[PDB]
Amino acid sequence: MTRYDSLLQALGNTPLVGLQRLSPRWDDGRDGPHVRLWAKLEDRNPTGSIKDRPAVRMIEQAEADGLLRPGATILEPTSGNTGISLAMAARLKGYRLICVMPENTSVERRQLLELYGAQIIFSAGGSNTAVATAKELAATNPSWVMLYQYGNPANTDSHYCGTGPELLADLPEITHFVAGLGTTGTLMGTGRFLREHVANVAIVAAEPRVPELYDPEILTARYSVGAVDAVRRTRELVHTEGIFAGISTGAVLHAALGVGAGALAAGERADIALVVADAGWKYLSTGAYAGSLDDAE
Amino acid sequence: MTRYDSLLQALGNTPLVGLQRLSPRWDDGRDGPHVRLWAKLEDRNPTGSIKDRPAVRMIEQAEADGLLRPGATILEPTSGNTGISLAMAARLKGYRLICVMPENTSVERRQLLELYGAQIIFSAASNTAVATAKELAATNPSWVMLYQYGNPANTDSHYCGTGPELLADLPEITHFVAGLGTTGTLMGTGRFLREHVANVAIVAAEPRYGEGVYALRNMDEGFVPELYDPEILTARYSVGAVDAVRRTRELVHTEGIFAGISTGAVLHAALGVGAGALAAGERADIALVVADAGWKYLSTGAYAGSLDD
Ligand SMILES: *Cc1c(COP(=O)(O)O)cnc(C)c1O
Ligand SMILES: *Cc1c(COP(=O)(O)O)cnc(C)c1O
Repeated sequence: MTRYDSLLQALGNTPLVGLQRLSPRWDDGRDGPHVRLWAKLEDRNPTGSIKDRPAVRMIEQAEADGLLRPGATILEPTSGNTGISLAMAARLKGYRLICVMPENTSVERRQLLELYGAQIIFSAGGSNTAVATAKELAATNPSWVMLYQYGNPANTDSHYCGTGPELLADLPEITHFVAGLGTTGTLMGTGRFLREHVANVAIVAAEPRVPELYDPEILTARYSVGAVDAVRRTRELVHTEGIFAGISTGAVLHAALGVGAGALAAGERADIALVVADAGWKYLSTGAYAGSLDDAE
Repeated sequence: MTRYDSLLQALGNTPLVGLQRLSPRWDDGRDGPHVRLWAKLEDRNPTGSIKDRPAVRMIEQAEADGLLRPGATILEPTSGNTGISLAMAARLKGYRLICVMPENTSVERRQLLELYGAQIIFSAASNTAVATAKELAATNPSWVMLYQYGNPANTDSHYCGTGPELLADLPEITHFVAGLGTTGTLMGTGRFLREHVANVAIVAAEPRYGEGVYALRNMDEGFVPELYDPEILTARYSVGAVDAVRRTRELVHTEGIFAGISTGAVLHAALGVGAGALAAGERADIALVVADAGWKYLSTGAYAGSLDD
């Protein structure tokens, strides 16, 4: 019933929790209708990040497209959650994973990925060269199935088929979905879903100031979020609501809170679902949660 | 379905996941019966640690005992998971939390509590922290010390949560393995399981004397926690720090589960117990607690290079 044979079954169905203290207005009142933030706690996933969804889907789809025979190696240009997600996803699914990432990459990140069983190959430039290094590696070697998070539709699909529905199920009265925009899968996937099922839903992109998965006709809005607002929001979230989200959630919160504030001001009702893509746990080391908002980090 | 008005409702019903690769024998073979490890993922709780269960319980029980009126302060001598849990739980429940901890305690720990809303008062030269929290709580009628080491609600949160959940998910359970810190988990889930499944083994993973294992306490080392009932435990597996870390590394590496170090101790116990069942040809369903995730322990360096204290 909550018994799984594999950690993989423990994927998605992440809780959606109301932020009573953070919501502009939790209860409908004399002063107007409720403006509610609901956090979709994607950290409750296997590796503790939203990406388990795309990672598993990417893999499963590769299995389906027959791209992926037993014991094959998945090659992925990533150093973070996607890598973690895939490391656990791959290994649990009988695959090996190699992450391509720049030589520059922080020991922590890679020490992490190594921990989860990923093999590492180094790129050289930034992430692009990795995505580009990984693009040549994949190509130089047939044995290696590059899943490519930034372009694999299965990424988007994982939200179209998990996050979205789960959201709609828990929050039929949703008015706003706010999620970070990296790969774009979440907003595109959960985005497309929600737009198909609830009319006038807002799909709000939190971009932390062109993804192959990006679709321009899905996002309704795009908040650009400064790193300071992100951290302060992250700080506020855990401080106020007891949820310890990673930094990207700060972005989202900020957007959600913005969107919240507009709806409050407009006396409109808002049930805003916002994604907590991941926990702060990974981000502690950054020093971001303690100290000056001044974050040279 | 899984929609919550508060984080507090997203407490417990933690997933129980089979460790098919780490299990001594996942599949029953016409030769021998299966010996399965199932990991109760307690890190899937609000603050990411089992403690959210006794934290909440302890508060609601204090609410219940009328100890704890609105905006009262919870005073707890803690600097770890229970603090975090409480910090989350108290705030959500409209209380304030002060953690009493030594002046010695790591910025990391304190900075963490601070971020969850806890107020910090420092003790001095962990034991002296208790007296101070207590002497400090026997002084303001509005400062309520929950005292995880003795508060029955702690035990009770596993008697009422962890234990039932397990049994619901693993009616075939033969073994419960958990760390022994405050003792709540083993006591509570221990008592529960003992009462509902015959022969169930409650196995304490206990750091070896000297070897610190985060979260875990050896019963001979410090104060025996007031909650501790020897009769409950079926066995105590001593576990060295190195096995705990190597086990935590194996767990993530083999099962993709990134657990805190106390889990490694538990895994080690579970695996030992598993290996005895295997060897004896006994069927084992061993549920073992993953009290928290590895995330807080990265900083420790416990997950780079295996020798390192
Ligand atoms: C991947 C990720 C995002 C952004 O999600 P995209 O789907 O890819 O748009 C945000 N936050 C965290 C923690 C992520 O891992
Ligand atoms: C508290 C804790 C334990 C032990 O729990 P008790 O209820 O004291 O038996 C084990 N592991 C971790 C990570 C803990 O925080």
